[PDB]
Amino acid sequence: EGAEQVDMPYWLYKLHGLDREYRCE
Amino acid sequence: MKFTPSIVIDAPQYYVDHFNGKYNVDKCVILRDLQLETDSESMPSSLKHLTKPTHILDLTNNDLIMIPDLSRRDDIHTLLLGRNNIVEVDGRLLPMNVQNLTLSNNSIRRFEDLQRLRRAPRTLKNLTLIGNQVCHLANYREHVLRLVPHLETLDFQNVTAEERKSAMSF
RNA sequence: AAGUGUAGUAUCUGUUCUUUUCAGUGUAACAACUGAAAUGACCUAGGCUCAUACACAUUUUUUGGCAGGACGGGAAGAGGAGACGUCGCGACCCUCGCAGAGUCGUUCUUGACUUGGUCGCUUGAUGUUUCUUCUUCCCGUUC
Repeated sequence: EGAEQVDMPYWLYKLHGLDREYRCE
Repeated sequence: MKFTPSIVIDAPQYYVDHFNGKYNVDKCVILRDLQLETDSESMPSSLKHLTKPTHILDLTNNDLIMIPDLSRRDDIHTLLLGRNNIVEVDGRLLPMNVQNLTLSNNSIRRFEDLQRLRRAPRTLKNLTLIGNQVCHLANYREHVLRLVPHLETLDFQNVTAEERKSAMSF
């Protein structure tokens, strides 16, 4: 329908070490 | 609000107790071929999507004014019309083999309004009008008997030849 | 008047960047690198979740089978009616009440064991089975 022819700190949180899975028991 | 096929497709459809068959009518409102109860049916219509498989029609507790607009239904034997406001009956009803009609608690006023019931050929055996103003009018029973002798049981009372003859006398 | 080479350093700027996992290397842990790849369904981030020979030889299906006009009621008047059954309208009648029924073991619900009938129709409805329509009036459909 309508195919007519014409005519955020991603590496920064890894670098800083955040957004990495961890747990306190 | 209106009785439309979209409603025809999906009511609680099952078999009567009596094993009478049917397929009911409820997308959001009024029903057919089983339990046409309590959804404010103004005018009967769109019976065609019933497409015939129904023995019974429990119209009770709607706001029906008259009984017309019946497509040809060979299978329909019983109509349970109770608790509506039926003022009049169509006349060319003639759904062949309509054996039972339940007009209980409606608003049919005149004897003459009952006339169209005579059209029911020899099938309308059971008719119940109890709960209507017409019942109070004089010689109501005898006039129903002389008008529609096809009835075998009226108001759950059985006709009897005695009042048949009295109906003939008047 | 300007000017070279060896090693090495710092600092801009440009540019790159995850669809999700798993396992290995690697790392202080990361990072980074190396390999593969689920698809489907359901419930309110989550899942002890799930899945990838015969039917023709006696009891059944290959057989004992074949032979203004018309219509439709209901009534009247003139020249459809007997059995024999089987299920209904009424009732002067019968009868008089909550429970497939009746008992027990164990537990909050199951396993065992026993064993309308009658009279009318005052013109109710129906399949054997033998014999021998017209006219008039009313009410519906069709043209």
